[PDB]
Amino acid sequence: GIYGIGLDITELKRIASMAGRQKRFAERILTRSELDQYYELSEKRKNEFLAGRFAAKEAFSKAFGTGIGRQLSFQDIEIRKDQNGKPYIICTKLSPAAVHVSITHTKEYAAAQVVIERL
Amino acid sequence: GIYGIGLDITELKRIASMAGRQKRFAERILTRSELDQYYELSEKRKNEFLAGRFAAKEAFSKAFGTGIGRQLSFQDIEIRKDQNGKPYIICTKLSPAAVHVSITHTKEYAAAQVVIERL
Amino acid sequence: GGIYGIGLDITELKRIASMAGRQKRFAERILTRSELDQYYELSEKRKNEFLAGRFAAKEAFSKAFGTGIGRQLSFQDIEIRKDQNGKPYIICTKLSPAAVHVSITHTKEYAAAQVVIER
Ligand SMILES: [Cl-]
Ligand SMILES: [Cl-]
Ligand SMILES: [Cl-]
Ligand SMILES: [Cl-]
Ligand SMILES: [Cl-]
Ligand SMILES: [Cl-]
Ligand SMILES: [Cl-]
Ligand SMILES: [Cl-]
Ligand SMILES: [Cl-]
Ligand SMILES: [Cl-]
Ligand SMILES: [Cl-]
Ligand code: NA
Ligand code: NA
Ligand code: NA
Ligand code: NA
Ligand code: NA
Repeated sequence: GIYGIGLDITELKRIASMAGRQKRFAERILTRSELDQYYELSEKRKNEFLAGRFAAKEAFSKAFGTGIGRQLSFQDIEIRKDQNGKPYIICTKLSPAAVHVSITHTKEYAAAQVVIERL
Repeated sequence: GIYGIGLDITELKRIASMAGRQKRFAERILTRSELDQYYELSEKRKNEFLAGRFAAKEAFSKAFGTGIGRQLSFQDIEIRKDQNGKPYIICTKLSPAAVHVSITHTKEYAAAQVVIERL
Repeated sequence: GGIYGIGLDITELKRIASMAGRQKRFAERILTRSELDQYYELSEKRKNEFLAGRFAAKEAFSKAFGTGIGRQLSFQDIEIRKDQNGKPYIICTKLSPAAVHVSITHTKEYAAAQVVIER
């Protein structure tokens, strides 16, 4: 059946606020593979990419039922796109077959939802 | 399998407007237990809490298929938090095990989604 | 059983208006003949809300389908119909005999939708 579901909406402006006000924010949210892509983007695209990843990982953590913390790190979750451009999640704590995700954007927001199934 | 799904996004300012214009708005949306929690919150927190509950119950009513009205009241739905802080719904019209919810917020919005499974 | 894919979309009403104004028969491109009949019956404001909602639903469906809108799936391959209570449901014959669930929501400035396709 369904193990859990998660939804997150993130304001891009906030991601810009949290980002600069640190100096380690993007690197804490993104994995090595994600960072490789992130560093090639323009300032504008970087914010959209980071906001999208942040939302997807937050949604995943909610579906997981614990949120980000001691039981689950942003580094434990990686978003990729298949050959059709569809995002999917790989998480070292469960089978990718049990996970579904969707990501969307508007000028000012990034949002994502995740559904985890019990196999 | 899946019986129904529901999504809702609610503008905090609209909630605050209705709460100011309407008599007993919080009392109409919240159960006794939620009201007890609501009344211990600051003015700002109250609006966020209320908007989140409203979004969650709206989402639930859409998944249930009846919407809020004669067949289902806001009073028939209660959101609780487990030991990890994860929200879950209690509605005696169905088993708690068949329901899954997720709630999110931004500065100006509250949003929620629900998935009800057939057991 | 099991979930085939999920999709989420948030669309800015102002952007739909911006696209509908500067473009050809934008509404005609997004909507099927039956949706158009419903569309033409609405006021200027309602048309924008209706179009944004249907657009969000088709985008969300395209994301659950896993390809997005394009060569593999057209806006015209997806139809949002209304049941006896005026609530939306999706018909996509291009989709194997699977079950499709959809939920649409609105705020003053946005339209949003989510879809779950079960295999
Ligand atoms: Cl946010
Ligand atoms: Cl990738
Ligand atoms: Cl997606
Ligand atoms: Cl926007
Ligand atoms: Cl549904
Ligand atoms: Cl609203
Ligand atoms: Cl009591
Ligand atoms: Cl949640
Ligand atoms: Cl906001
Ligand atoms: Cl948009
Ligand atoms: Cl439906
Ligand atoms: Na890192
Ligand atoms: Na709303
Ligand atoms: Na947020
Ligand atoms: Na959008
Ligand atoms: Na529905």
